[PDB]
Amino acid sequence: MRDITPDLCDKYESQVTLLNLPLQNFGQRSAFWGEIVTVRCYHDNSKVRDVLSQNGKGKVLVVDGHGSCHKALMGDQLAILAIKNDWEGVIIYGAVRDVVAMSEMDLGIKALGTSPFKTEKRGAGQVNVTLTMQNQIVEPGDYLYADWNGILMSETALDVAE
Repeated sequence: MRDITPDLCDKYESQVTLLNLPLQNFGQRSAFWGEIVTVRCYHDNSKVRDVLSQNGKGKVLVVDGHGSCHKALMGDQLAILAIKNDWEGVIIYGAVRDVVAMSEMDLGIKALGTSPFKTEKRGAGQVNVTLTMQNQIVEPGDYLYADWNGILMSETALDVAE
């Protein structure tokens, strides 16, 4: 796959904002982009599963798990569901698990780290609310473009050469 953020910054410089988080790459797809859908939750991935069961074509799910890596918010089963529902990728401010299975999956996946522990689903969490991670705002409805070079946010959809 090819790099996409450098071309975006050079062409749409004034309309892009870097989202600066210390994330790692875990999916087979190194680049992914789309409209942002958000989830805010804490040691409970109920809403992560609810959202990923929805149609994700042209969307990127961004999950504010409060930066906690004590438990994983996404495993290989949720990644398989996101794929079946055509999600472009998922960004987890928190931990993921089953990283060897994720490396060969057709989904863009970035996350803060890993944790072999799963969460207890209790229906807690919020969907499509404004997020604040590392003092940076992330708005549902905006657009996000991510690759190994970084992540860029825009208010309107940008043309991606590819």
